[PDB]
Amino acid sequence: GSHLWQMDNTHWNKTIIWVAVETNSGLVEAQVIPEETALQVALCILQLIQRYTVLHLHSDNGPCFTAHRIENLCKYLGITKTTGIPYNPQSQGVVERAHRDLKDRLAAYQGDCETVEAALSLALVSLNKKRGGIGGHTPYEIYLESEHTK
Repeated sequence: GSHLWQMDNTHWNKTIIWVAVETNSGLVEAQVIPEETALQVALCILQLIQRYTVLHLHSDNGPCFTAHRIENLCKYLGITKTTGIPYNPQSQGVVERAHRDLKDRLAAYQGDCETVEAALSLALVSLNKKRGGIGGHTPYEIYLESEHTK
């Protein structure tokens, strides 16, 4: 309903992974990146804004999240940007669980794929489309619904 996404960079072995979670639906988006830079982060945001509706972006004070590059990019994309985790108690809950669940799926799929990127895709499909909550609604269905009402 608010389309607020929180992003963070994480590590899975040597691979760095940018991760964004939509707070309302719990929908997860992630992408493997070459290195933790503002340039890569900007590419990730452009991809996110390309595929989904992003009205507000939150993250920690990390350098790659506070560069003028990122600040101006969000202004250009008309995205409200904030810093300093957390945002609100309930959101932090959703985000923490998602990172954990993502890491669990990653541990499962890595042995089934040649690449980490293919393992990440399957891990995201699993989190977003292969589990239900209340009403049997997948995080994907919930997000889609919030999109539809808007």
